[PDB]
Amino acid sequence: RFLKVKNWETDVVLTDTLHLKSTLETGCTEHICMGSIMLPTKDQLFPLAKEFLDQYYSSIKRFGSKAHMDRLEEVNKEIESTSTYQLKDTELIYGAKHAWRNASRCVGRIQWSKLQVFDARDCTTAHGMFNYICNHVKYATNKGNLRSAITIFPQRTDGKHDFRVWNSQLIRYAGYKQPDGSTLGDPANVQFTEICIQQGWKAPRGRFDVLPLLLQANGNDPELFQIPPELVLEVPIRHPKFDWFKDLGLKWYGLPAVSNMLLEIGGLEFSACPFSGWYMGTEIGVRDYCDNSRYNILEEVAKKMDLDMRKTSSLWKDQALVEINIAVLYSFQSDKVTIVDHHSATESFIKHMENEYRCRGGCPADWVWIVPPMSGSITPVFHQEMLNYRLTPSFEYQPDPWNTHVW
Amino acid sequence: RFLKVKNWETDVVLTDTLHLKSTLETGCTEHICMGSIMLPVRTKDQLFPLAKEFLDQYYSSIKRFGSKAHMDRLEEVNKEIESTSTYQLKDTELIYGAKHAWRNASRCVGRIQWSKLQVFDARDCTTAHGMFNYICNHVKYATNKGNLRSAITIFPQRTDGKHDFRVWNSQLIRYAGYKQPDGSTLGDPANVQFTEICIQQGWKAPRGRFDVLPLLLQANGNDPELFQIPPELVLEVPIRHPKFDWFKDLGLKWYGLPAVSNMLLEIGGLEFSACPFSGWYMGTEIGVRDYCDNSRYNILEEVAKKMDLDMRKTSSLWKDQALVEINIAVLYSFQSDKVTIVDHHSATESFIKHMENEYRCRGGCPADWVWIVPPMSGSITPVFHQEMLNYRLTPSFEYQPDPWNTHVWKG
Ligand code: HEM
Ligand code: HEM
Ligand SMILES: C[C@H](O)[C@H](O)[C@H]1CNc2nc(N)[nH]c(=O)c2N1
Ligand SMILES: C[C@H](O)[C@H](O)[C@H]1CNc2nc(N)[nH]c(=O)c2N1
Ligand SMILES: CCSCC(=N)NCCC[C@H](N)C(=O)O
Ligand SMILES: CCSCC(=N)NCCC[C@H](N)C(=O)O
Ligand SMILES: [Zn+2]
Repeated sequence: RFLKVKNWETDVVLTDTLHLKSTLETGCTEHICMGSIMLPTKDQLFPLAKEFLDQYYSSIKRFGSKAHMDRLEEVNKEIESTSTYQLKDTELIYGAKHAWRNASRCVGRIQWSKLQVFDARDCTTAHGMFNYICNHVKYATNKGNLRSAITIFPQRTDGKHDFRVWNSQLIRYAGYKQPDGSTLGDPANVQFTEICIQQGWKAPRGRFDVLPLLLQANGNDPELFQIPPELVLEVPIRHPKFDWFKDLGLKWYGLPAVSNMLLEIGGLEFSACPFSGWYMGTEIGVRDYCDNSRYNILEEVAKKMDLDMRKTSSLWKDQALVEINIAVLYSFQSDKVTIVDHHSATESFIKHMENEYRCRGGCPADWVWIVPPMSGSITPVFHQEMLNYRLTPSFEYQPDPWNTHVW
Repeated sequence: RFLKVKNWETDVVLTDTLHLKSTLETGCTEHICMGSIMLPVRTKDQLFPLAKEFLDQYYSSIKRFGSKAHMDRLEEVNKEIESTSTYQLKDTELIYGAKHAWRNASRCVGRIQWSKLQVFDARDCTTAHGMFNYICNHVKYATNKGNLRSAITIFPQRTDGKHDFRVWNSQLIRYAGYKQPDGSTLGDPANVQFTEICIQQGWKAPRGRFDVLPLLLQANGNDPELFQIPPELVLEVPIRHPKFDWFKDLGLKWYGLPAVSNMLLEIGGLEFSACPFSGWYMGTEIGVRDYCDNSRYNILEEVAKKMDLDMRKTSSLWKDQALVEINIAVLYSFQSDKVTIVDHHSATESFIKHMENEYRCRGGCPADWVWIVPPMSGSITPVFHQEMLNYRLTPSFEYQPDPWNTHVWKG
């Protein structure tokens, strides 16, 4: 019931008590560990509300005050009468910051308290959502000096009136099946590109087409909008020594903005809540460029470097991988777009972990996601034991809406 | 209950039923995952079920379940347990059991080979000098002049827990570590404690960077005794790089035979607390961890210096660049001297084939993702993209406390 985590590089031992406030379920049992699996009424709502308000008032040091008791009463009345309730601005801001604080898969949480929250609960239409999103994008991009942000659309009501951003990120490249048999662009986005085209998008059928937004307001059919091109900051990829690297024609976008998740605060569900930070280099260089199922560029880069590809043991994949990641970091830095390398990011998160153990008594962390997808053991997180558990407020996955939406 | 695991690169979905046969617990609950935690005297009453369970598995494996020979062996073990409170494995059951502990080892990426294990039965051993002889034979057989062969040597099982056989070394061959008065370490810092014990026991330490430790051996619960492995039996590889001629002047070498000697083998309820086993290396074990961990030989700085990398900013990825070159050097060196080694691409690809085959033939393959994925270049290996289920099957290899913490000294 009191848990120890050891760092095997420093022998530093931390005690976790925070997990005893864990609410949701991990997917594991005492017989089976599922730690590597990607996706493991009025009655229910009031304990959820109480639980959240109790943590809020405790956080502002007014636990058990008349203002605490009165708000609990007020929310209680509002649920009994309206079957839902409304968060105050202060509660909304706190809930969002804490959903990020609690995000066990995010290595960037040292920044959690600096989140800029945009309250879009007054939004009613898809055009309104489009306006709010462009403002988020411009505010967060900030001409390269990226700032964390979240934009929060109206909460779920009866689930017939859901706000959804159909895109998985605000900014992504299209993917196209070809006559050829191969795939043009980002293969991760093929099906959603199909949803766009069949809703009316004119696709330019290129390698790096920024997808249009597909926005659903109040449970209505979603609508298309193109993000103003001038708000989509992109970086051409060059290498500081390989002059030929630019010839690959590679680019990426500056703003990582996950848009398909659901924010749960005090039992309330915010199904459209796009949020954004800034990239750790490996995300693009290792995953987006090198996954066999993504742009899968390792072979081409290796060929240009004139490496011996005859045998896996020459570590040619590994050599090319490093150089690709050097090029990503270099290119963002040259153009002054915020980016973090995996050494600096993991080092930060270790400091965040210690802070959180000292000030909060724990920090839920999914080791499988936190350890970078290259050079794992030369980053300190590799040697850090982590406990994974589910605290609320939280960001949760949710079904893709085209599987659900009734047209 | 069927459990599905998905590969996110290939969209292959597999179905696990094997997990239903799981007995032991993981450390995880519905409320907490401890998947990254390194480490999360029996009764007659508890012994016969474990015996029975194991022998039902044995007799099923050989297609003789419910045979007269199966029933007779149950009755005989039952009677032996009641009369003597323990029981002896037949040779065949011991072989089968040891193979299966390997097969069930969820942190082992080398399991495609599980069926080819050479088992040396050392249950007639009575003394530390006897153990030493068994261990030299194992090292020489397994080395095979660089063409490595998997092997396990099995010493007598636990009885009352007061007469345990133990190998006090953590591997049969490992380098000494010496803490210096200035706080620096010479040699391998992982082995400082065990080295200090060896010196206290009377080993004359050469005190260099790569001194092969003496075997420290406990038989039948007695105080352990020191033995030097004959040097001619210790195959080592000097490390050089195919393109960088200064690489050899770092003075690096490593030993070719990895042989874990500190784990406990459980078969049918019985505890074999000395069962050293050995295979061959995957290159990253040496080039990533043994060489580049901060708490091990820690050579990354010195290497990147010699490479003239830009070291002022981590964002040049100098560490990642040096790491690759060291790993190329390790693999090149072993291959040039014809010592068995496997690269991390080749090993993980093999494991993925092994895992699929295991699902089809056995209904599962317990695997620990945290351990299986290599400590460099994770996502360009297919295992990174493979969902896995971790659970504990018997027979199994288990951790056990270090013997110097529990041993009752006789003097
Ligand atoms: C500010 C700089 C930030 C950095 C450097 C960062 C870093 C990362 C990284 C590397 C991942 C892994 C993503 C992947 O592998 O696909 C991740 C995941 C995640 N992050 Fe952050 N993050 C930042 C900001 C934020 C913000 C502002 C939020 C929420 C307000 C957030 C919440 C999450 C969540 C929920 C995940 C898991 C998403 C999923 O499961 O796909 N992050 N983060
Ligand atoms: C045939 C060649 C083999 C290869 C390539 C191989 C590969 C590996 C690797 C890379 C590890 C991780 C080691 C670490 O990080 O310290 C490991 C662990 C392990 N292997 Fe294998 N292995 C082989 C043979 C065997 C054999 C013969 C056995 C037993 C009969 C075995 C049982 C285990 C066990 C129990 C572990 C976990 C050790 C621990 O928890 O410290 N392996 N293996
Ligand atoms: C099967 C496995 O869980 C899957 O490949 C995970 C592993 N770790 C990850 N880690 C991060 N940060 N992002 C990912 O998409 C993944 N994928
Ligand atoms: C805390 C963490 O589990 C620890 O560093 C693990 C991670 N994965 C590992 N994987 C292997 N193969 N070997 C190890 O020693 C470790 N160390
Ligand atoms: C937006 C909250 S977390 C910020 C981040 N750094 N990454 C998010 C995911 C981006 C994805 N892995 C990609 O490579 O596009
Ligand atoms: C002996 C059974 S598993 C064989 C193996 N390939 N590795 C064992 C551990 C070796 C350790 N990592 C080292 O670097 O010495
Ligand atoms: Zn688990």
